[PDB]
Amino acid sequence: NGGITDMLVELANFGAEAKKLPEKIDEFLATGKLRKLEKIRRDDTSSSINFLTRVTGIGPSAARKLVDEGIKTLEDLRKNEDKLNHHQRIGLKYFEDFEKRIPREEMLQMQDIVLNEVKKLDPEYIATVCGSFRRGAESSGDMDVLLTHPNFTSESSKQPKLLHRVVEQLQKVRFITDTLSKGETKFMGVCQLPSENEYPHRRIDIRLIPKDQYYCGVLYFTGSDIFNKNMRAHALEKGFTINEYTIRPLGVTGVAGEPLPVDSEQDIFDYIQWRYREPKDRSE
Ligand SMILES: Nc1ncnc2c1ncn2[C@H]1C[C@H](O)[C@@H](COP(=O)(O)OP(=O)(O)OP(=O)(O)O)O1
Repeated sequence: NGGITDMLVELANFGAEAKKLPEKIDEFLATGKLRKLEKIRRDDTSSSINFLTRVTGIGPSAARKLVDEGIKTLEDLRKNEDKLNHHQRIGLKYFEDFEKRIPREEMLQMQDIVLNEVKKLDPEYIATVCGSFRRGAESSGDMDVLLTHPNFTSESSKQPKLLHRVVEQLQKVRFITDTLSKGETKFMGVCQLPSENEYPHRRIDIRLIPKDQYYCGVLYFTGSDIFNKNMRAHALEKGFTINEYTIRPLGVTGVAGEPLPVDSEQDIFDYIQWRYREPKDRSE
């Protein structure tokens, strides 16, 4: 029966009473589940792994041994402080708040303060929060401001202090509450707007780019993927390759190139002829 064909599909996942012995019931159709397999229970230990990654900083290597450190839960780690760095220390301490998307109300808010801070700093800067909020969206998960200055480019490749100047600052103001890393061309960290009678902290990463590699790197973080995936294409279609870093005329056999200069966003869109496909509509 259709009836006996189903418990069937359930076992494999997991003469008549002979191929049988070759246990079962309506017990398969019913479901044991995770418990039924309890292999599956060891499989859920894979729920350790990915859950464990959920914690900040910890990447492939990290959790695996950590969990391996007999460990697997919120609280394992909570005890297991010693077992990680300043990074991951945080993305635990916060992590929870970490799984709660912001409100573009606040965005604009920091959106302000950020660019508001820089502006206090110098005029030659230019910053821009990008990623999602840009696209219009009601909900991000990480701030992401992109900076640059004329006194800097892909040629100098040496000006940490620059990017450094503002990080210091955003902290000054008590905004950037903590800090994951730091390494000249990149900052990633934890902010938080201001009070008076408290909001959760949000992941930000300040980047910087030569005032040249700027733009391309710009289009790229506004994504999406697919979006930046549908585009790499067409340009290539029309024979052009692009990357996080830049626009390049192709080649005879694939390998070939050279960076065209790049004033604004729309200049590339010019390159592979397409319409200035505004952010909002930048989904695919
Ligand atoms: N820790 C992470 N590891 C890998 N990919 C991540 C991680 N966090 C986010 N992503 C990727 C996959 C998510 O679907 C996407 C969204 O990240 P998020 O920081 O939230 O950006 P975003 O919220 O503005 O967009 P969305 O979340 O929609 O994808 O980014």
